Amino acid sequence: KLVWEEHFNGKELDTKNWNFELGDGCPNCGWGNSERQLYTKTNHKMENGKLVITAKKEGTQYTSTRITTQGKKEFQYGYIEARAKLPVGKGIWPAFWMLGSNIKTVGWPQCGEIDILEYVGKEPHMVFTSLHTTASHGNTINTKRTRIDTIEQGFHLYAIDWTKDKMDFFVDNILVYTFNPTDKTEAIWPYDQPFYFIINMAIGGNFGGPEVDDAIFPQDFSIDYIKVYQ
Amino acid sequence: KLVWEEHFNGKELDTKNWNFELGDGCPNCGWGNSERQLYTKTNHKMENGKLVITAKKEGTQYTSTRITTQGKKEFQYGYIEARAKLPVGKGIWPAFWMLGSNIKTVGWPQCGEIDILEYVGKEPHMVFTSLHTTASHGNTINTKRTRIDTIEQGFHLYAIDWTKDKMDFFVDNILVYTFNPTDKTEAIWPYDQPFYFIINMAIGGNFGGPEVDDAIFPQDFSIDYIKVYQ
Repeated sequence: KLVWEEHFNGKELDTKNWNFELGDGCPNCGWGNSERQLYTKTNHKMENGKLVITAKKEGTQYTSTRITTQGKKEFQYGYIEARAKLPVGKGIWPAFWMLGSNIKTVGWPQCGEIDILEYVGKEPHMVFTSLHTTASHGNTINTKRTRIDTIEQGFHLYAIDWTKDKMDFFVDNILVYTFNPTDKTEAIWPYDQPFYFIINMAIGGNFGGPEVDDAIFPQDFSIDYIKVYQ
Repeated sequence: KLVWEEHFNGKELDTKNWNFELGDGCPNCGWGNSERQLYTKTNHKMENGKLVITAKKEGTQYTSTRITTQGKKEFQYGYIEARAKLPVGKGIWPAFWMLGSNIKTVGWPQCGEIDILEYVGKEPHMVFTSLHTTASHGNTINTKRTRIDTIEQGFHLYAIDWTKDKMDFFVDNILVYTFNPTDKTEAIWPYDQPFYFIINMAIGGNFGGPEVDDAIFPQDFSIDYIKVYQ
C-alpha cells in the first residue's frame, strides 16, 4: 500500500515534514566534500506541482537548497520512488538519498546511507546508486554506475525496494543494482532501522567537482514527488 | 547516421527485405527444442504502423510467425534499436535477435547469435540479453537477466551498440549488459561479420515452456520498427 507521498503541491514546503539544512556546513565545512554552496531557504520554489531547487552564482557566492525529513517523516523498508528532472553542466551534483535515523547517536557512516538519485553534471549520461556504511563509505565499493544517454531529458524515476534482506535500485523501473550481503552485521548492514530523506543540489567539491563551469548557472533540479509503499 | 529502418508502414511485409521461415523447422525439427508451433504466412498483419504477430491455437495446431532478413538486409556493427510490445502468458516466447551471415557455411553456434529482445511469458517482469558462440552456447554464460516490472505494459525499446570491441545491450535506453571479451578468437567473438535479423514468437518447447497455458491464445507481439545507425 501507499503509506506516504510528498506531492509537492502546496504553495510552500511543508515544514511539518521537512527541515532545511543551511549554510556552509561548519564545523563540517563544505558539507564533508569541500563544496562551494551555501544552502539557503531562498533557493527553492513550489511551481506546477514540482519542488524546484535552483543553483545560483552571485559574485563568488554559490547558493542552493538542502532539505531533509529527519525526525519528521521516517520509514523502515519499502518501495520508495522519486520522479525528478536533472540540472545539467560541469560541477553540479543533485541528489535524492537517505540517512539512518540513529545518525545523532552513532554518526555517519555507522548510521548508513542510501544513494538513490545521484548525478554529477561533469559526467553526462550516467547515474550512480550506492550505499555508505562502516564497512564501506566515502569511496564506497557498494556502488554501481549506470549509463543512460537520455537521463538529462525530461523526468525519470529513481527508486529502491528495501527489505530486511536486500536493497534493490531501479531507474525507470529497470533493476540496475542489488546489494544483498550474506553477513549482515551493523557495520555491513545498518539498514534495519528507520531512515529519513534528503534532497539537495551541491556545487563543486570532492565529488561533484572540483571544476565548476560557471556559465551553467542558474540550474534547476525539479522533483515531482516522493512515494513510499509498504 | 540512420542507415536503414523498417517502419512496418506497408500493407504487407516487404519480401525484398524479409524472408518467412515456415513449418516445423526441419532438419532442425521442432526448431531445435520441441516447440509446438508451425510458422506460417497467415499469422501476421500490418496494422496501424506495427507488425503484429499473433500466436494462435486452432484445434491442437499452434501457429505463429518467424521472419528474417537473411541475405537481404545485413549489417556489421552499429546501434540497433527495436520498439515493441510484448505478448503475455505461460508458454509464449517472443524474440528479436540476430544470427551471423556465415551460418550456411559454418552453422550454429559458430556463426554467432545476438539476443536483443527475449521474454518468456512463464517468467513475467523479466527480459534476457545473450550471446551464443562456439565458446558458450545453449546454457550460455554470456547472458543477463534484467528485472523490469513494467515490461508487459505498452511499448519498450530494446537495443544494442555493437562495435569490433564490445557488445552493449540497452532496454529503454538503460545499459543493462556488456560483453567485451579480451581474447577475441572466432569461437569467443564471431561478431566481426555482417549479421541478419530474426523476429519470431515461439509457443512452448523446452525454453519457452514446455508447459503452455492454452487459455492465453490468441496473443499479439507487436513491433513498431527496427532502426540501424552507423
